[PDB]
Amino acid sequence: MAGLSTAELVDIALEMAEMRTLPADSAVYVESTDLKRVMMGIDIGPAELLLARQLGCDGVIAHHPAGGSATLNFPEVLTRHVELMVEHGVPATAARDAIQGLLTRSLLRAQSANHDHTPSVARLLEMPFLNIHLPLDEVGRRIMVKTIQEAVEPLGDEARVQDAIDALMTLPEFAGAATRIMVPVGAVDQPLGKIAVVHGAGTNGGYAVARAYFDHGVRTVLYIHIAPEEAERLRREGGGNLIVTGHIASDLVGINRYVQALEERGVEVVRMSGL
Amino acid sequence: AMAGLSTAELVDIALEMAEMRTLPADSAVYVESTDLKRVMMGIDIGPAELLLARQLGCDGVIAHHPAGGSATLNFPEVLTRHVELMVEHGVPATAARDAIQGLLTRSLLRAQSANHDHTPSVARLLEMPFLNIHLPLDEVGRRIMVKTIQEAVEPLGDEARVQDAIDALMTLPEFAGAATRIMVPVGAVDQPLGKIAVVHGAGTNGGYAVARAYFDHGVRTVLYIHIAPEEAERLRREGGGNLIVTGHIASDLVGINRYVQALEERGVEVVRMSGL
Amino acid sequence: MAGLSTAELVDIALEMAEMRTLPADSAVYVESTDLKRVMMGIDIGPAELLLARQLGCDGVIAHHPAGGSATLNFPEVLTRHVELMVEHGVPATAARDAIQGLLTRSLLRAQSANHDHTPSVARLLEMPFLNIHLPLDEVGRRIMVKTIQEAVEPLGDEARVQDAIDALMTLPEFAGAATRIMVPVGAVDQPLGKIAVVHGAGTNGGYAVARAYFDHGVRTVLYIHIAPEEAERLRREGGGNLIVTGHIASDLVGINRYVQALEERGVEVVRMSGL
Ligand SMILES: [Cl-]
Ligand SMILES: [Cl-]
Ligand SMILES: [Cl-]
Repeated sequence: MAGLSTAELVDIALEMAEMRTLPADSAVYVESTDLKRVMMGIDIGPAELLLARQLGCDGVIAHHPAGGSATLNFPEVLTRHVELMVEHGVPATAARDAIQGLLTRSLLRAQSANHDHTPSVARLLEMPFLNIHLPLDEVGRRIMVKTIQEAVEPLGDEARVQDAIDALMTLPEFAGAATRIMVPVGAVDQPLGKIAVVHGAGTNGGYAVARAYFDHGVRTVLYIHIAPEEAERLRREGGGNLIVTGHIASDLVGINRYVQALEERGVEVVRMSGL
Repeated sequence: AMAGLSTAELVDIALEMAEMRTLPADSAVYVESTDLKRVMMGIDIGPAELLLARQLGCDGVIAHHPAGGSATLNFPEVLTRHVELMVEHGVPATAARDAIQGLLTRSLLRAQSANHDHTPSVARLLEMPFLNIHLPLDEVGRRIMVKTIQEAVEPLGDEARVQDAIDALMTLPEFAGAATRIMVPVGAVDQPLGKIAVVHGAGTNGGYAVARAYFDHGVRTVLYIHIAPEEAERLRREGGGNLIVTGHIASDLVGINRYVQALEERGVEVVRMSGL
Repeated sequence: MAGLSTAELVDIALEMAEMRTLPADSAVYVESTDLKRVMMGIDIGPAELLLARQLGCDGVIAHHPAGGSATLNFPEVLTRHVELMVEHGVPATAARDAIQGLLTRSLLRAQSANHDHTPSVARLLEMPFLNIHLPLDEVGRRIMVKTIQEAVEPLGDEARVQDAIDALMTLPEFAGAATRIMVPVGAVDQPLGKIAVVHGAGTNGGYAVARAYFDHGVRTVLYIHIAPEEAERLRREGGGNLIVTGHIASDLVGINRYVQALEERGVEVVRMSGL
């Protein structure tokens, strides 16, 4: 089996996410036409690129934006929070107002980054390099939604926060994780009501997105991570439940589907940085 | 000429020096070994430092700061030491638990969100023996600093000032030789010292809530190795006590340098970097 | 030609900046008398030093403090904020008060750093290494001031924020940047009034310094970067316009003039970490 191109490594991820084009938080920094053995990690910086070269890897795949147009255009993906809220019955105006804080600060952080820092190291090393973020989190989102829905839907109004956690614990990524699923707002024994799986929108929606879901009929919100001071502000105010599943464990759901699709295409994947 | 040390032996030297009976949760062996003769030790060790250790031909790496794995995961279990330290200076066990509750809740949330296997995955791919020793060495440094201050300020009684504690600490080579200086961000050097609590070896500094628990239960002077600048400003605005901030690296070196000398006596060569 | 010493690499920067002593945010970590091929980047840590060795570079130059006396003594350059405020008509006592919190917080952060971390790696690698920060930022500050003033002085009271931005967009660093110039406080259609280009004072002045300019006859303040929460706190109070030019594009104004002078002396500069 011939090695894959970076264009093919992107296509495999878009096919499974059902996306027609690479989203703004993902980029090819260094192209290649023949990758047989790649190193894949969630967080890749210059030290990990030097590591891949010492291991003799053909190229590197990262999950998190590593710079370039992925770090620069990252705030373009945030509008996906609006789609998820509207999907769950939050009014479009309420949903758009809720992300305005996160968007304003994400644009300022994007302008401030040293975008060419990790790509310049990849170019100097001649190391094929790309990050795939939103397509893999979208895959993860879909699995997590289907897993919870199939378990909580026959329960109806009897479903509790514990039942969505039990459903997520049927996934090997959560079952085998070193981390635990937490409930920083609300409790395990509280009614579930409607659940919103908020993942695959770039970053968690923090306080303001969870508040807008709680105020518009969605009692339980699920994030993969939350800022501690944002968890505390929501917890003291109450009005709903927050499930926080765990950054790495949650990312590995869509990432493991991808690694499997690469291996079937005959690419060897060297797992590291959380894989 | 002596045989190399195992990673188990490096842990046991630190626990014995610290007078501990169990390995604290903020210290872990990521990649084991039975024979280490030349090691690189640094306060902060990440993937770049492991790559360096391979370039230098080092047998193993000793970090001070948690580098992931169970050290980063279970770091919040060490924070209960802040309770025991507060209780020793007269804070009731419930008021001490109340004061650490916020740092404990946020630390649990921070421990869950880390990429625990990042630096350990690098050490395994490099097949580089690697471990971190945090709380045991901080506990060694805490006792040295308590004894130095107490031996200097106790004969002084009520005449002892904040300055007398600082002069005592300046007789330690880590502080006498430090590039940084000991600071007093709350209170002043000319204030009465009263009772002092050395709040080192409990994982991280206590911040605002812990310093306030000590100030409210008859401990006029609190000592940290570091403080968040916003936590210092909140304490300074309220007043009613002195805070001594000794300097992160220089304070970590008090316990670390005793450990390094014990390894060198067991014939282990230590390559010093990242603050050592 | 012939290779340059670390002392001559520093002198070229101080001559350009029209300075007579070395700013405390700039230091030579590992000396040398003969550097013919150097690597230069805005951010240089241990991984970048390992890269320089793989590429066979003679030395490394950083922009940002990389430890040692540069990180330790960085707060000393913040007095430059007071000199710029006083030069734009801000009363000396108000200028001194405006920088007090940033100074107090910078002294605490300086005491907390692992100063010998990156310098210890440079020494173990025997890699000549230095950082040049304030001198290059001062060259960039002067170029930006001259560019803006030439464009807006003929407009007088009719000059707008847009006119200062249009002037900056004649510089190749801003015209070619991946980032855009932003106006987080006020707007491009607002009167410019007096402008203060606040660059070359170590770091931006945040809320407290921009408030002091606004309250003392300087309607427009320019920073290369601002903390997002600081921009939001300034925006809620209004008072004037804030132009935020972009960290890397602005740092490159002084850095490109410096590189040009090294190349004229025959030194090869390997650009990376933003250059
Ligand atoms: Cl997140
Ligand atoms: Cl600390
Ligand atoms: Cl800045």
